[PDB]
Parts: sequence; C-alpha cells; structure tokens
Amino acid sequence: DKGRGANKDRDGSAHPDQALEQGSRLPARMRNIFPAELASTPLEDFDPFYKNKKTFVVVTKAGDIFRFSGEKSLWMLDPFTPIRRVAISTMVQPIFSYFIMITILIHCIFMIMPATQTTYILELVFLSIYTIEVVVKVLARGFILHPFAYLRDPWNWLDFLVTLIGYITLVVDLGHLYALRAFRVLRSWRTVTIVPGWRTIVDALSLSITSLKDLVLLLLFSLFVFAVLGLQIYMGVLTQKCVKHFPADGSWGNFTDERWFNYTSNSSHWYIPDDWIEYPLCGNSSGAGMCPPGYTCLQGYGGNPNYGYTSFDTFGWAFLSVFRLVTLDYWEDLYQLALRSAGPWHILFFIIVVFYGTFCFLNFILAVVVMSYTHMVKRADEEKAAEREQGAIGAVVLSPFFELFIAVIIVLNITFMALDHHDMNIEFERILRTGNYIFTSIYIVEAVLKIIALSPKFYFKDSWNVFDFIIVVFAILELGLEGVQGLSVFRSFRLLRVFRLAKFWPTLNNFMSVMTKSYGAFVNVMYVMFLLLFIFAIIGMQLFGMNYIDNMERFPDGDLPRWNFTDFLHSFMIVFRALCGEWIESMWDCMLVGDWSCIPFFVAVFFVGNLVILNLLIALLLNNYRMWSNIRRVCFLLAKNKYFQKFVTAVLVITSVLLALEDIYLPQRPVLVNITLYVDYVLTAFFVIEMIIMLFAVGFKKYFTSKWYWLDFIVVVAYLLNFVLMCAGIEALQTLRLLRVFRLFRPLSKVNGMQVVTSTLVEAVPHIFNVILVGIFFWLVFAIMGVQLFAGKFYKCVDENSTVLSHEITMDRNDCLHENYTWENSPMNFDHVGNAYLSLLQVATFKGWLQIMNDAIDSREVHKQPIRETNIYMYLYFIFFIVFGSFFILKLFVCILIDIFRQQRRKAEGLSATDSRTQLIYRRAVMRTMSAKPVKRIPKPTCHPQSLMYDISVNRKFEYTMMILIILNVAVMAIDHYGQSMEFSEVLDYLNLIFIIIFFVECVIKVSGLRHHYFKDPWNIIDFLYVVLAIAGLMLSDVIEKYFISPTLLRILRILRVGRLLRYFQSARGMRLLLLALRKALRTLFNVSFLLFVIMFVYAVFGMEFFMHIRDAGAIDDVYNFKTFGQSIILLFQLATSAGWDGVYFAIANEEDCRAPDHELGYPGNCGSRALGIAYLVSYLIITCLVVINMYAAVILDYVLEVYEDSKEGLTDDDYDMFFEVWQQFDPEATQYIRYDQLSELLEALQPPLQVQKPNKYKILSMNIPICKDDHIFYKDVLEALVKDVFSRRGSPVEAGDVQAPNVDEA
Amino acid sequence: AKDGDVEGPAGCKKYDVECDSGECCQKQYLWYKWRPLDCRCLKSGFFSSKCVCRDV
Ligand SMILES: *[C@@H]1O[C@H](CO)[C@@H](O[C@@H]2O[C@H](CO)[C@@H](O)[C@H](O)[C@H]2NC(C)=O)[C@H](O)[C@H]1NC(C)=O
Ligand SMILES: *[C@@H]1O[C@H](CO)[C@@H](O[C@@H]2O[C@H](CO)[C@@H](O)[C@H](O)[C@H]2NC(C)=O)[C@H](O)[C@H]1NC(C)=O
Ligand SMILES: NC1=N[C@H](O)[C@H]2[C@H]3O[C@]4(O)O[C@@H]([C@@H](O)[C@@]2(N1)[C@@H]4O)[C@]3(O)CO
Ligand SMILES: *[C@@H]1O[C@H](CO)[C@@H](O)[C@H](O)[C@H]1NC(C)=O
Ligand SMILES: *[C@@H]1O[C@H](CO)[C@@H](O)[C@H](O)[C@H]1NC(C)=O
Ligand SMILES: *[C@@H]1O[C@H](CO)[C@@H](O)[C@H](O)[C@H]1NC(C)=O
Ligand code: NA
Repeated sequence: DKGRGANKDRDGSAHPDQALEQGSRLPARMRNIFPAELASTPLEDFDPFYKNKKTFVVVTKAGDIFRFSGEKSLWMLDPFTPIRRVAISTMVQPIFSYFIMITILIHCIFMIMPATQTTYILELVFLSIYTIEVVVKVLARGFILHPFAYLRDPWNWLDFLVTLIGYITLVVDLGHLYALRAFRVLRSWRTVTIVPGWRTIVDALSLSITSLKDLVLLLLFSLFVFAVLGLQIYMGVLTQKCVKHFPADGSWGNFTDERWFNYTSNSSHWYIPDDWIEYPLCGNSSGAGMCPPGYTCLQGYGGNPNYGYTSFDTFGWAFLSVFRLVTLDYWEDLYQLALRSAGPWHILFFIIVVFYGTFCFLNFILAVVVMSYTHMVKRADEEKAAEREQGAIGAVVLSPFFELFIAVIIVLNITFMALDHHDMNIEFERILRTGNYIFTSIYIVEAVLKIIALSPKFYFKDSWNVFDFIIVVFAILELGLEGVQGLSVFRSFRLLRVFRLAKFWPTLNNFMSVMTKSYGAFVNVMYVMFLLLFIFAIIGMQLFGMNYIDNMERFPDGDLPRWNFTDFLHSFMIVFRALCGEWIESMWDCMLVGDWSCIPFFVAVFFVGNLVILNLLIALLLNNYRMWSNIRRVCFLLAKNKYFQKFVTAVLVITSVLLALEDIYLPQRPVLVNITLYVDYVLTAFFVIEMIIMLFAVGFKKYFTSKWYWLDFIVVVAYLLNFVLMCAGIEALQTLRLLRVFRLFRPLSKVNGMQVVTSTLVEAVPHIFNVILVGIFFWLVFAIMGVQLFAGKFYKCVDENSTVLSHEITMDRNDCLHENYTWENSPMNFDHVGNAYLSLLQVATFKGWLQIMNDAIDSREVHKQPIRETNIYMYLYFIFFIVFGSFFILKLFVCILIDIFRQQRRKAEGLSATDSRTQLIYRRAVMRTMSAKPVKRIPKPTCHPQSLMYDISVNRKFEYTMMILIILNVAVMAIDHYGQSMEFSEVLDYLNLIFIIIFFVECVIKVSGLRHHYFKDPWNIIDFLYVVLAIAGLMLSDVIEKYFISPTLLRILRILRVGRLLRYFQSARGMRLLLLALRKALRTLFNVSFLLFVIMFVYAVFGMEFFMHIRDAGAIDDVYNFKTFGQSIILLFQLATSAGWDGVYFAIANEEDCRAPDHELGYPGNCGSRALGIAYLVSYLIITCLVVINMYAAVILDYVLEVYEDSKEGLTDDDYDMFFEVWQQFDPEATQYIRYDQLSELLEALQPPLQVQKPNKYKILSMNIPICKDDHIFYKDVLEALVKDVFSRRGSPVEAGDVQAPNVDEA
Repeated sequence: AKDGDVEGPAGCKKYDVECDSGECCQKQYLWYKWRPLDCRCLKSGFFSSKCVCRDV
C-alpha cells in the first residue's frame, strides 16, 4: 500500500522495527543484524523474560490495521548498549506518559494564578522535568533519521520548541522579548489526547485548515476588491463634522484665509451635544446628517471615529473596515456612520458586501468544515463496524391513570416556580410556600407506594425512579433545614424537578435521547473549545496585560474598561467574547494602550474560534439530529385565463407601492390623500368582484379549504368592515387596510425558482415549532434560576442626569433618598420570568448582553448600592447559558433548513428518494451528455487589414497581457490615500492616461477583428463602457461639471473589470470547484434574497404605522426612524441580521414619560407601546434571522456538496466545457462530425479525468463507436464512450455496469 | 412632621420591619413626605422571601 506497505518494505533491508505496546507490552527486536528471539510468528512467551509482555498481544496489535502500537527504528546504537535498553523500557511504559499528563495539568494551574517568588523556583522544576522527557526520548529514537526520528512526528516538535524557549527565557533576555515567554502554554495542547475519542475531532480540525487554502485566497481577493471600492468612495468622509461659521460681526479679525483656517481647526468650534465623546457626522446629501443652523458641515477636520481606527483613508484601514463588515462584528455602527455622512443611497455598498461576503463566503467556510467532519465520521463508523464484525399497591401505583396524576402535579410545580418573583403580596406568597409542602408530600408518598408494589430489587433499575429518588431526598433535607439560616443552597435543587417531566411529552424525551447517545462527540468538541480558550487567554494576558495598567490614562475617564487582560478571569472572558463574534471593540482598546500586535491576536482567535470551532459544532449537530351551469363555465374560463391573471397581479403590485407612500408628511400632500382614498373604494369593489368570480369557478368546498383562499377571504372581509365604518360614522381602522400586502405572497410563489424556497419553509414550520418548544423549556430553567439570583438586585442610586453614585457616598436606598437622588431599576432586570426571557434573548443573540452582565456581576443584595465586579463569578451563569442555549439551540435551526432543502431540491429536479447517492452521480453524468451541443467558432474574415486583427485578438498571449494591465491599473488605485500631495496625484494621473490609450487600442483590435460577436461576452461590455467614458472624461475641453459624469461612477468601472480574473482562477482546482458551486446556486440565492425583501416590505409598512410618532430614544433619532418608507428599509435591513436590535427595542417600547395622543387638537402622541414592540421585533428576529438568513447556508451546503462529489466520482460541468473547447479545434464549423483519423489526436488533446493516453489506438478499438458514412463519427457517440471509460476505472468494473441503464432508459 | 410618624393604632409596625398584614401602619413620614405602607414580600435568596413593611 501507500503507508501500510511502504513501512513494511522498509523493514526488509533499510530499517526494521524495535518494540511495540498493546496492553503493557515491551519487545526487544533488532534491524536483522543481531536479533535475539523477538518474533517470527510464534505467538508465545517461552524464550525471553521481557518478550512475554509482547506475546499475548498478537491478537491486539492487529485490531484495525496497525492502530495499537508504535515502532522505533533501531538503526544508530541499539544493540550492545545498556543505556538505550533502559530508554525503550522508559518511553514505552505508560506510567512515564501518565506522569507527564499530571505534570502538564499541574503546571496549567500555576498559570491562572498571579505569580510570586515561589512560583519562579517551582517553574524551574518543571523546566528540568521536561528536559528529562526529551533526553530520554531522543536517546531511544535518534535525533533525525529517515525512519522514525524524534523530529518527525509533530507532537515532538511542540515538545522540543517549547522546551528550547524555556531555556532562552530563563538565562537571558529578561527585559526584551517578553512575548516568547507566553508561548510555553502551547504544551498544554498535548492534553487533548486524554479524552476518549479525540482523533476524530483533531483530524477533522487538521483537515478543515488544509482544505481552506483554496478559499482563503479567494476571500483575500474579494476583500482586496471591496477595500479598493471602499477607498475610492469613502476617503475623508468619516472626518465630516458640523463646524461653526466664521463670525462676521466680531472677533478673530475681519477675514483672512489664515484666520479662517485658525478658527475652523479649533475643536471648541465644532458641534457636540453635552454628552457624546465622539462628534456627530453630517453630510450635504439629501438624507444625510443635518447640521444645526449656525454650522456648515466641512470635511477634513480632526480625526476619524473610534480613536481613528474606523476609516477608509488608507488601504490598510479600508481593509480592516471591509473585513469587519464581512465578519459582521458591530457593523451597524459602521453602517450608521457611513449613511449619516454620505447619504442613504450608499446602502447599496453595504448590500453587496453583505451578500457576497457573509452570505456566500462565510457559508463556504461552514461547508468545508462540514465536509471535513463528515469524512472523519464515516472513516470511524466504517472501522467501528469492523470491530463489530404489596398487592393492592400494584393496582394503584402501576395504573396508567395514576401516572396521569403525577403529570398534573409536575406541571403545577413548574408553574409555581415561574410565578415566584420579586415584590409580591403575602397571600400570593402564602400560596406558593403552601404549595411547596403539598408537592413534596405527594412526591414522598409516590416513592413509598412505588417501593412497596415494586420492591427495591426492581425500583432502582428504571433510571427514572432513581432520578426521582434523588428529588425526594433533596426535598426532605430542604424540609429539615427549613428554619435554619445556615447554608440553604439545598433549596436550589428544586430546579431539578423540571427534568422529571421529560418523561411525558416525547419530543423532549426524543431530544434528550440523542444527547445521552452521542455524548462523547459533544465532550470532545467542548473540551477542545475550552482548551483553545485557555491557551489564548494565557498568551494575551502575558502579551497585553501590563499595557492596561501602565497606560491607563489613555482610556476615557482614566479608568480600566470592563474588558481587559489584567488577570485570568478577565482574559478568559474577553477571549470567549471573541468566539461569540465580537472582537473589534476589544481590539480598539488593545491598540490604544498597546502596539500593532493586537491585530494578529484578535483575528486568529476569531478565525479559530468562530469560523472553525463553532462550525464544527454545527457539523456535529447535522450528523446526530340551465343558466346556472353556463355561468360556472364563464367564470372558470376567466379564472384560468392568462391575461386575466396578469391584470390581477398588476393591481396588487401597483396598489402596494401606494401603501409605501403614505407616511409622515402625508397630510401635507392633500392630492395624495385623495388618491389613496379613492383607491380604497375601488379595491373594496375589486376584491368583492374577484371573490365571486373565484367562487363560481372553484366552488364552495374547494374554495374554503385552500390556504391561499382563506388568506384571500380575510382581505375581502377586512375591506367590507372598513367600508361599513366609513359609510356610517367611524373612521377606518388603519391596521385592517394593511392586510392587502399579504395578497402578494401568491404571485411571489411563482417566480421561476421560488418553488424550492417556499417549499422548504412550509415543510420546515412543524420542525421549527418543536425546536421553539424545546427552546422555551430549556430557557425556562435558566429563567427561573436568573430570577432566583438577580431579582431586585439591579437597582442603583443615580444622579440628576444619568450618573451612578459611588458606594462610599451612597450605601443603600436610605442614603439615596435622604440626599434627594433617584433609586432606579434597570430596563433589563430579571425581576420575573417574563423579564428574564427578554433578558435571556439579548444574551443569546449577543446584542445587549454587555449591560445585562455588568448588572449581574455588580449585584450585592436587595436595597444595597452595587459595587463593580463584586461577584465576578456570575460570569459562570452566562457561559453555561451561551453554550447550552445559544451554541446549541439556535444553531439547531440551521440543521433543520439544511436537511429539508436537500429533500425539496431532490423533489424539484424529478429525482427519486429511493436511489442511493452513487446512483445519482451516475444519473447526473448521463443527463449532461444528452444536453450537450458543439460550440460554433467565431468566423475569420478575408480582407487583409481586418483579418490579422482577428488573429491577434483570439491569441492567448494577447488575452494574458490584457489581464495583467487590468491588475496593474487597479493596484495603482490601492495606493491612493487621504491627504496625498498634489505632486503625488499628478504622477498617478499621467500614469492613468497611458493606460486609457492602451485599453483603447485593445478595444478597437477586438472590434475591427472579432466583430459583433464581441458584444456577447458579458465582460467585453464593461471593457467597452469604461473606455468610452474614460475618453469622454478626458476629451471635451469644456467639461461642464454640473452633474455631468460622476467621478465615483468612473472609478467603479475600473474596479469592476477585475472580475475577469475569476475566469483565470478556473485553472486552480480548488478555486474552480468553488466558483462553480457559486454559479449553480446563484439563481436560488437570488430567490431567497427576493423573498427577504418582500418580508422587509411587510415590516416596513406595518412599522411605519406603529412607530411613526415615537420620540427619539435609544437608537432612534432624526436620521434612523420609522417616519418614511426609505428610512424604514434602512433599519429593517440592519435588523435583519439582528445587529443592534436592543437599542431599537428601547425606543419602540419606551412608555415612561410620553405624551398622550389628543384626538381633538390633532396630536398623534409620541409613546411606545411595549406590548406591540415585543411582538414586532421577536416576530421579526425569528422569521428573518433564524430561518431566512439560515436559508443561505442551506443552499450553499447543498451545492458545494454536489460539486465536490462530482470532483471525487462524477465529471464536474467544466469538464464537459473542456470537451467542447477541444472538439472545436478539430470541428470549427460546428459540423458535429469528425473523421476517424482525427480521434487519435483528439483523445490525447483532452484533459483528465477524460483524457485517453497514447498509444490511443490500443484503447480506441477496446470501445465500440458507431461510425457513420465516410469514416465520420458523432460527438455523442464519442462522449458517451468516454463517460463509460471514466466510471470503469474509478471504483471497479462492476460499477461500470450501473451507467448503461440510464443510457438505455433515456436513449 | 418628623421621621417616625406612626399614623395609626398602637403596636403598629414601621418601615423595613416584618409583618403579617395585620400589623402595618397606614402612612409613615419617610424621606420628606407622607408615604403609605403595605406589607410586601421581597426576594432574599433561592425561593425565599422576607415579608416586610414596604412603601407603595
Ligand atoms: C457642504 O457644502 C458646503 C457648502 O454649503 C461646503 O462648504 C464650503 O467649503 C469650503 C471648503 O471646503 C469653504 O471654503 C466654503 O466657504 C464653504 N462654503 C460655504 C457656503 O460655507 C462643504 O465643503 C460641503 N461639505 C462636504 C462636501 O463635506
Ligand atoms: C431634599 O429636598 C428637600 C425638599 O424640600 C429639602 O428640604 C429641606 O429639608 C431640611 C431638613 O428636613 C429643612 O431643614 C429645610 O427647611 C428644607 N428646605 C431647604 C431649602 O433646605 C432638602 O434641602 C433636601 N435635602 C438636603 C440634604 O438638602
Ligand atoms: N458588537 C456589538 N453588537 C451590539 O449590537 C452592540 C450593542 O450591544 C452591546 O452590548 O453594547 C453596544 C455594543 O457594544 C454592542 N456590540 C454590544 O454587544 C450596543 O451597541 C448597545 O446596544
Ligand atoms: C481654541 O479657541 C479658544 C477660544 O476660542 C482659544 O483660546 C484657543 O487658543 C483655541 N485653540 C486651542 C488649541 O484650544
Ligand atoms: C491657530 O489655532 C491653533 C488651534 O486651533 C492654535 O494653537 C494657534 O495658536 C492659533 N494661531 C494663533 C496665531 O493663535
Ligand atoms: C450631569 O453630570 C454633571 C457632572 O457629574 C453634574 O454636575 C450635573 O449636575 C448633572 N446633571 C444635569 C446637568 O442635569
Ligand atoms: Na466587536
């Protein structure tokens, strides 16, 4: 074999084995020089005394192949050396290996504690015990040989490099290179191999990194294009501030261009409110930020936002801003900063980077990680199969109508734990504590009556009865320690009764029957995740921990942030936050007190943490989870007529655009008020007429049973109800008018690709609904526990404006109200289970979680002033919820849409659900050869001047140097920076002119030669449109400059021509695999993105009617609000990825100090409606973010897995396109016939896997090709003869037999 | 007015004192105005509550 035969053929003459260990074994062999009775095939323990250990393991070392022992290469000093014989009998024995795993695990404890002088001398004894490991193991294996060296396995490289660093950091360099001292923690990666089952997850981790090489180069190319695109349209724009006018009547002189600049550069003359560390941005566009009326909105004054780290002023900062946007990390702050200064039409830049960045390329990262883990599981499951190859109590207690009684008591008891809250009555508190004594007395009597009818030989076997017996013994110790004011945490084990119900409703029991089955897979991934988080938390604490203390003055107020690197627990939490997807806020504070080396740290903890480890958790969830009869003829013909249905669709679309135009400022448009009024009368007659036409066509029983017609019937009733109100008195309800938007989901379901997108949503809703119910259950356990920890503890004494007092001034609520301050509660507060649910939603979506977790770790006791970080171990509550509620329940929605979309695409393509995967690879290869046509060549002309021009046009050396000059034209754009000198820009505009004249030459060669066929290639249009506008921008001396040609529009066409390089990436294999999956999925990815816009239209119009008049709180202000349609689409697109929904919630639920709507004065009221705001955002976040954004990951997983499967077994569409690029040069006129003599030259000119090697004529006659008249053969007969050749040699000639039956049944 | 005005019968319970709804004053002069009292049960641990005269 490759490894199983080469390692044995090298044992023949080169170097043999030395020893083996399979269940306490240690042999003594040699390299066929002087071996003394080790083993030939004796399987016995007669000769030696030490070979008896390696004698009974003859049936254990041959388990799978050789996966039981390891073999040294005895080739340097093995025999006649008594020292090296001890070294084999030291390395092999397991007590030497379990001694190091204790030594590493003790050494990791001394890292999480702050060091001292006794830590140093204890550090020195670990450094001399790891030298003993190296000096023994090098002595038994040799330093570097070709067989089996010490520096050959990459677990000894980490053993050796970390030991050599512990010499350098302990004899010299005590001030310089502090950084290398922190990489002695990488030795703790070796303790992965102590948790059983690790080789499945580590080998999937290694395979994921090496299979992302083709995608990291494609992602770095796409970040390059988006950063140059962001550089050319956004440099200088984040420095736009409202600046005060130069004072006309007064000081600062009269006027001078030096005194104007002196006045304007002053920071005191720039507009800030009496808050807001950063300054607000303005713009001169029609929907940008507006200045107060003494200001003028200038560009170029005083620093970029976020300490200067958020800009497009240079290529490197544009590269960080674009990477922040694809990675989706606080992007709504970059999004709102960009549209406030450039205007709202720049939402188009953000749509393009989100669509191709996070909805495509971060979903190719998930697909590679899923394929890597699935391939490692099928390797392990295949190998595991090779391992395989008292009398009356019984009528009462065992009654099925008695088990129903306990199921009532449990649901009653779960309700009484959720009804417990802060500041209740006495009589309400008396019911809950009396219900405790009843429910425990029921549970005791049940456990006695089930051990008298099921005597305790049998009771303790059921494994629910022994769980229930633990509940009863906790209830009596709670009852005995009831009056005691001692420990009293036994009363916290009342939460464990909630899992006793799982016994009854089965989809909770079937949910937990998976976790108790595949628990070893979850343990290996959780331990590897927490081991990575440990390694990063010690490195960053020693790299960056001292900068926070030494440079504390650079932070605002001169105080440490909540998130820092000063000790281990802060360092673990700031690294855990980056795995949840938030890293740039912790990296701004790191670069402020530190150097540049915070940027490689926070990308690597994001790349390993979020993109690889959490995607491995999703991969592990997939694998485990007579006039009456003539009228019904006319109405039936109208209902089926095609021109009638286009009219009905057109009315519904035109009328819904009218519904987006009614907003604020509508009573100032009095003509538009009358337009929308008469439309409501035409529609309330249109809906009635179209209902009675469909009621005579379809009938009664087929009308009122359809789901689209019940939706249709409600809109008819809603416009008859609004009709009879306006005919008698009452003005029409505006909510019932908006029900006509639902009429346009049925024309949306017929747009040529929405059959797969809507069927994977209708079929997913009973699966989504059971995951909601299991989600509501597990969050209920954490919601009760958060009430029992934090109810009443989020109060604090506050100043007159917003400031929390110190605890030295105000100690309690007595001190706060004696000094006339305000004792105030937090808006997210854990005061009852309903508030806890809304709090646990913000910690699971990671939007708002930072303020909830500040209040939890500052909490002391009821009526005490909170002190910062006074119980910092309350972080353990939030880690345990994020792992089991966010990382496990919310990613289970992605698993649902992946499985259903595999089914609904197999249904739509006509395929069967009874053919295996190997039978469908064979069918796809037959469907493609029958839909294949030869490509006709572009004709060569005859006049001498224009024929040469054709010959140099089609040349590949011309097409290569045409691509180099496009890459050179755009790399010059990447060195534009903000503030460049005028002599720098004159160099780059003379170099730009010599590129326009070259691109004008190669455009006219490709039109003189290679005629009107030129305009069929989609990239020759953009190559033509740029060169025309570039000559027009330089010619015409009288450049108008009044809106003539945008310099932005000219610079987008330069960058858009780089997409020709996606055609030249079709030479690299892994890139060609990955662009093909994007090309085949691009129709159904657009259909998801067009369903998404129709859902956004529904929430825009309803949100414009609920939240048009609310006052500016939270994240809602004079730019971002629900006042118009265009401004609603700005918010709901941000809200579609859940980014910043906590501050939108704070304004659309704000009902504290709000004016009431007065109908007589004509005042709308600015108030919030908390109840309607919860049902707006939570309904939006679960529809648009959990099931429709996760639809992008369902589609890309199904097309990437299809294309990679054709690379391994099938034929991959580009290899059909490969066939007709070489059929073309032997059949140029599309005759679709070549002669018999040419096919020996054609079969060699092919590419793998479709090429036939020379000598061809030995292999040509082996296959039968039906030759037509005059030695002419057909392309279909050649191609079908080659597909049979490909499927003959891959697996077996038996699997060549399964492809004729598609070739016969279809032809 | 003075901090500690009972405003009720004798044997009544003041602010922040345990009670059983039979011993609770009608009002109380605490923090610069007259505030009523009602015996409410506040959160004081896991499924534990201490019932105390609290202002409403
Ligand atoms: C916004 O428009 C104003 C004009 O209303 C521009 O202000 C001019 O800026 C230049 C320097 O950039 C001054 O010398 C002029 O005196 C300003 N004009 C007026 C009328 O004040 C301003 O540049 C624009 N801001 C942008 C494009 O960011
Ligand atoms: C709190 O506000 C009250 C509201 O009037 C202020 O009232 C004073 O109360 C003190 C002590 O009870 C009296 O001696 C004064 O006559 C009150 N008036 C003024 C103007 O002082 C009180 O000032 C505020 N608290 C403090 C500590 O000043
Ligand atoms: N990457 C982030 N996404 C959230 O949308 C943001 C909001 O929530 C949060 O807690 O604090 C603020 C910001 O730091 C956040 N960071 C934090 O998570 C926030 O703007 C306040 O609402
Ligand atoms: C800013 O303005 C103030 C008064 O307008 C002036 O005294 C001061 O010197 C100016 N410059 C700086 C750098 O503060
Ligand atoms: C010009 O303004 C800057 C601050 O804006 C100030 O430091 C400088 O002194 C000013 N020039 C004069 C002549 O005052
Ligand atoms: C706001 O804070 C400042 C600074 O602590 C304080 O002096 C002021 O009283 C506060 N309240 C206001 C301005 O209403
Ligand atoms: Na962040």
